[PDB]
Amino acid sequence: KAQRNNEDVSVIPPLFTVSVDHRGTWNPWVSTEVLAAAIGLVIYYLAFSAKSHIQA
Amino acid sequence: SSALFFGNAFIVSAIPIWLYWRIWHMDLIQSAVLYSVMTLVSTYLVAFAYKNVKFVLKHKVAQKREDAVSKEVTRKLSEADNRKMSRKEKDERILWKKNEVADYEATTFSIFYNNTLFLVLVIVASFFILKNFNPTVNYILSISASSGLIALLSTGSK
Repeated sequence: KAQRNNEDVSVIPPLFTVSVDHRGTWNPWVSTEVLAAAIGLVIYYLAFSAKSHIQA
Repeated sequence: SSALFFGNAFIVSAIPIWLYWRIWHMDLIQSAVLYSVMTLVSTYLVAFAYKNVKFVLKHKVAQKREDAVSKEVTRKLSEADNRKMSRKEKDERILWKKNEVADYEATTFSIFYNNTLFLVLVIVASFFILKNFNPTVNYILSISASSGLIALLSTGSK
């Protein structure tokens, strides 16, 4: 009944209050699996070396 | 040189077993023999591949070292010893040492090229082909295919 009267939450006889503190929300990397496929990029170095072998 | 080549081939064929040792850890008392035999056959095939690749690439490596040959010529000739040296033995010794270093570098390059090619298809195979087949059989067949392709890329006699 008090809320429709634009009354604050603290102007009604309460039971009690609790204070919560859990800083550190969500704690990681966005993608933990797609970076595994990035190991294939190291073979581009030997591919460039093979291209050089084709060249010289 | 033969002993070090033997050891290098065995260790490069066994390092996949090193990464497969604790990753699954299924019946090691019974899978040790399988790991040993696959390592031995992979070592033999990769040694054959190394011999073939070094033999085929030595033709290019011959002129690949020519700049270094001339560089060592400069030092071997810029001395009062060269004024009254054999004038030919210097060429023999520099050719010998350059051939030795060329063989060392070529073997290293071939070994590490095969090692890099080893761990490309095996991961995607173990990640995909396990949908329809047993994972252990998938790993075994992936290793066998990798060893076979490493052996076949040496000669290439299609």
